[PDB]
Amino acid sequence: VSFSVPGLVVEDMSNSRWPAQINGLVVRGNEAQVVHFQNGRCTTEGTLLGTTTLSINSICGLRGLSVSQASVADTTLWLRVEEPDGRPYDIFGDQPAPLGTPDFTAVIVGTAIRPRTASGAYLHDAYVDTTPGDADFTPSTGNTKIVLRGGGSGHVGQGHYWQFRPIAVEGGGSRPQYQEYNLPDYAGPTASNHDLAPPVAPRMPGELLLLFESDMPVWDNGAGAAPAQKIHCLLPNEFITHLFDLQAPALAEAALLRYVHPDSGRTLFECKLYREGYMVVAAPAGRLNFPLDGYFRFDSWVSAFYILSPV
Amino acid sequence: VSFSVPGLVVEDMSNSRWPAQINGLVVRGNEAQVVHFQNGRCTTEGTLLGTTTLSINSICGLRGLSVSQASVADTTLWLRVEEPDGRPYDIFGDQPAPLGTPDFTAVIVGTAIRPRTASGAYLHDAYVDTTPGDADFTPSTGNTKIVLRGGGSGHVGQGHYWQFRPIAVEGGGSRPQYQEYNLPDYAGPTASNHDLAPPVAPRMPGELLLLFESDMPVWDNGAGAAPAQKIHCLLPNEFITHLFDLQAPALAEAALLRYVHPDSGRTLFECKLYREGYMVVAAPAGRLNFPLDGYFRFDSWVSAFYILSPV
Repeated sequence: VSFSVPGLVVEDMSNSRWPAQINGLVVRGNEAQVVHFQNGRCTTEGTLLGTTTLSINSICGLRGLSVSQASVADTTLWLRVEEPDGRPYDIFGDQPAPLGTPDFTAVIVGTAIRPRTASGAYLHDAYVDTTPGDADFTPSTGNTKIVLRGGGSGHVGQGHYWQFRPIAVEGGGSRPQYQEYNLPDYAGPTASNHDLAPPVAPRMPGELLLLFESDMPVWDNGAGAAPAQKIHCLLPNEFITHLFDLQAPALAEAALLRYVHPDSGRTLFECKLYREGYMVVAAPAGRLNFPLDGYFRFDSWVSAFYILSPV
Repeated sequence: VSFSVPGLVVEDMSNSRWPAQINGLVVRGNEAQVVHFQNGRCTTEGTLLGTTTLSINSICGLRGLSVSQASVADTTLWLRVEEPDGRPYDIFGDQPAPLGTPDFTAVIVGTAIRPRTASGAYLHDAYVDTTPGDADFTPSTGNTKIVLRGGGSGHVGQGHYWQFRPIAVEGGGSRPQYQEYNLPDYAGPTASNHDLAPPVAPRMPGELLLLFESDMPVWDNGAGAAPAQKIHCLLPNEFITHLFDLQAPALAEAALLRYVHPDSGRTLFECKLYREGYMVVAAPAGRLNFPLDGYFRFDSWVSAFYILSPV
C-alpha cells in the first residue's frame, strides 16, 4: 500500500482539535511549553494516538449518560463519560480519557444537548472548566461536571443521553486563561494522567514545527472586548481520516511533501511529514504568508537528515 | 483512476447537511416531498453540486462582512454573504446560494460569531429564519438577516467578519415548523431560485433511497418539551471528500457497494450507489436495524438493471 496525502486545498480542511476551518499556516519555535496535543494525533501509517477520534463532531467534546451528584441560577450536570460511538469508556485502557475529550486548559463555552429524551428534546448554554481549578473535571476516572449557565434545573435528572458541544473559550481579565498547549489534569488534581500521546519537538537543527491554525472564538459575557484567539493542530482531520483509511507503512523516517499552488503553476514550499505525524519546514517562527488554495503532494520518502529548502 | 469508497465505519462519519455524527441508516419511500438537498451533493466522479462545500465547518452556515440595514432586546445583523474560503459570492454563477447555505426551511438557532475584529472578539446567541416568512433571507441576492436574540446592540456595525454557526432548530407550538425536505426561497419570497441540484427520486421499482441519519437538536426556549428531531443526507462528508479528491470516472450507472461488518465476519447487506450521488436498497421504508460499526466496500460497477438482494 503506497503512501499518499489528501489533495484537498488547505482552506477546505478542518482543525483536528476544534470545530473550525483551517485559515492559516504558522511555524512554531522550540518553546518551553512543548506541544503535547492529545487530539489530532495520527502517524503516517494511520495509527491514532491519545484521544484522537475520526468523528469530527465529537472533537473537544464530552458525551454520555447523566448521573446523580451523589453517585459521583447555574445547574450542574453530571455525565458518565463514554466514547463517541456510544460504547463505554475503558478506565484501564490505553487512552488518557475518552476520544474527543478536550486536550487543553480553559473554560470551554458551548451547548449542553439532550437530543433523544422521550419527554422532549432539551438544550442549554453551558461551559466546562478544564483547568486544575476544577476538581470535577475527571474524565479519566469516568465522570465530568458540566455547568448549565443560568438555568437547567429540573432538566438534569439521571438516566439521559447528553452531549457537550464546544463553541468558544472564555476570555477577559477575571476569567481563567485559555492555554492550548497546557494539558488538563484528566483524573483531576489528586491523580495522574496516563497513556498520553508523546510530546512533539523537532530534533533536527533548522526544522521548526508547521502548525495548521484556526480562529478560536471568545466568550466574554457579551462585552466584546476580550482579545481574539487562535487554536492549532498538527494535521487537518482530512489528513487523519485519509491516513487511517490508507494504513500505508512508513518506508522512511519522513515523507517529503510539496505544497502545490495551481494558480501559480508551481511548488511554493516543501515540508517533511515525520512518521510520528507532524510536519516541519526550514523556516523561522511565525505566520507563513502563502495562499491557502494550495494542496500537499507526497513526492518522496526521505531520511531525517534530508535538508529542506528554506521556505 | 479506479473507483473506491471510504472504508470508514458509518458511526465514525458525519452528516453532510448538519454538524452531527451519523447515528442511523433509514430507508425513504417515494413521498410527495421529493428529496432535493442542495448540501451533501456529489457525484461518484467527484463533482460537487448545489451548495455543497468540502469545508465541514461551513455546512448549514452563513458568513461574510456586516453591512448596514440601509444598504439592504433583539438586534438584527446584516451580512454581505460570501463563500467559505473568503472569496465573494458570484450572484450570477451556477449555485443557488453561497456554498454551505442552509437548504431547508425552519428557524435555525445558533451562534453569531465575530472572531477576528481588533477591538475585541464577540459572539451572541442568534437565529436565522429560513422560511418564506422571512423576506430578509435572500442569500441568492447576496444578503441575509441574522437575529441576535436578546442583545447585540452596538456590536453589529458595518465592516466586520461574521459567521453564523448552526446549533439547533426551533420546535414547540408557537414556532415555525422544521421541514428538512422543503427547500428555502433563496432569493426571498418575491423571486426565483436558480441552478438547483436536481431532485433525487429512484427510478427502478423495488429500489428505495437509503439515507444517513443524525440527531437534530431542538430549541424550545428552555422548556424541553418539544419532540425530538432528525436530519438526513445522501452521503456522509467523508464519502464526499473521498470522491472529490479521487475524480474516478464512472464505468456504469451504479456502483455495487457491500456493507461489511467485521464482528459478524460477513456482508450484512448490499446497495447501489448511483452515479448521481445517492444510494438505494431493495427494502421497504423505515429504519435499518444494523450495527453502525460496519463500512461500505465497492465490489463492482453495475447497470441500473442490476437486481439488489433484499436487505
